[PDB]
Amino acid sequence: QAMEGGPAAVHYQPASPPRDACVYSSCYSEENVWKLCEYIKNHDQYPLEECYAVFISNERKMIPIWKQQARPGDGPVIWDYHVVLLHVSSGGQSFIYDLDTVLPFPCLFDTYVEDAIKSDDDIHPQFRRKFRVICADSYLKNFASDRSHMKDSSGNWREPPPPYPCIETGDSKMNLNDFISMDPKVGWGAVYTLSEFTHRFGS
Repeated sequence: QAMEGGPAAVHYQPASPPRDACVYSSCYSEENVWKLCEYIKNHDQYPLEECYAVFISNERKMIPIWKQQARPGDGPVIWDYHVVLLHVSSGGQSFIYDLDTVLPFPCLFDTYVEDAIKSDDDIHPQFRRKFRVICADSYLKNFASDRSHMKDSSGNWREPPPPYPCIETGDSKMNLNDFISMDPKVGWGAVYTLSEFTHRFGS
């Protein structure tokens, strides 16, 4: 026997609609997460400041993520980058919202790290994950994408675009690379190693 602990956790009500009810485009997770933040903002359930956009990437833009819908099986999807929503409930328990995961939506933080992320120790160094964590309030206010990264030299779509106009701010129409970058001298929020990330938000 072992005590694994979270009263606020046990009766947790999701901040999102059911998985099938959410706005979703494959290979546009940065926008998928943005739309989850917009929903949470417009609904008066949770404060936006309890929520974070999490960009997962590295120097070489090759990060393995397990339990992905794209490749349903044992082995991982290798992304250039991936974005999920992290909700730290007032009690201090963390939940992951990943529309691309075969894990539950939402999923307990420790469970998502355990099955989807795993440890960076036994992983070839060039594949190791870094995490950029941005306040959902900050993400909604500052993120902009013209989707120019998703169209080839001929100007054709690599993947079909989301069915709504490009997200832009007063300040910029495209700053995606400042979120994809795991250079802490660049962009918004904080850049964390795997251990820093799991320690800060983990049970």
